[PDB]
Amino acid sequence: MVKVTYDIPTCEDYCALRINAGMSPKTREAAEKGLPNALFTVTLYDKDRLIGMGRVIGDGGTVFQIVDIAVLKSYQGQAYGSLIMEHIMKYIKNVSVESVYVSLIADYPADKLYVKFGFMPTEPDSGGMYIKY
Amino acid sequence: MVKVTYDIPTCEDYCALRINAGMSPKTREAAEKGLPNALFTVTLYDKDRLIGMGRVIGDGGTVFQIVDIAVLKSYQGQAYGSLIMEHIMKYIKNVSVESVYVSLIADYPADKLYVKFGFMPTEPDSGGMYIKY
Repeated sequence: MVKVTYDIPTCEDYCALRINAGMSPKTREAAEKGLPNALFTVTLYDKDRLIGMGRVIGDGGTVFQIVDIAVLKSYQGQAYGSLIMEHIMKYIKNVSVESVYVSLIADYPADKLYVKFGFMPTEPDSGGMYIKY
Repeated sequence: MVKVTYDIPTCEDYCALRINAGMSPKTREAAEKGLPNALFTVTLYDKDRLIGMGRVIGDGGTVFQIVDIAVLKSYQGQAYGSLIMEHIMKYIKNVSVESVYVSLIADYPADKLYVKFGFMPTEPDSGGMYIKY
């Protein structure tokens, strides 16, 4: 019986959850700097354990990016990613207007989840590019 | 020589620059809501005309997205995109730490600009996905 909260997770839990979800690691320093500064955060807990999260960055009008959609491996494929996204999309729908753009960077196995929410690839017209420090 | 500014653009100048850079328009409503809320904005002016801009959204530690890289069609192909990116990369360098991720969405020829600054494709393992309202 998982609980939905809008609480920001601890740095330790955030970092560990990314690893558990097979995402690129983040340092505690990066987490300390970033966690307080999302537009919106959703965290899922099973008792006191963080089992999933999602975050949004953006400018509140013209552009948003959904980031850090992460679910523990043992909890995957059971609807928790959709629970996270449902709340994220509720947030974005309350702020978005005509011409607002929302995007994300999806690892290929994640495409299925995001497709449920109406996302489509930017390719072939445009592609993600990145750097890591 | 162009004047470089980190000031908030006007809604008119922003919307006008998007259109005249050959990008999809933003409504003035979206611009009004979005413009104050980027982490960083650089604007280039030729005398009293806005000719270029770039913006950054993010959480200040873990993730940033570079957005709205817009240079007038009539000013393209001569280093102004690079000038914008130099100022953006300066901003990110002063806030980024080990593990910070920065991404963007680029079409073709545009990818040639970002490659100069060390950006590489997310594809094939990861891809941009979007919704537009």
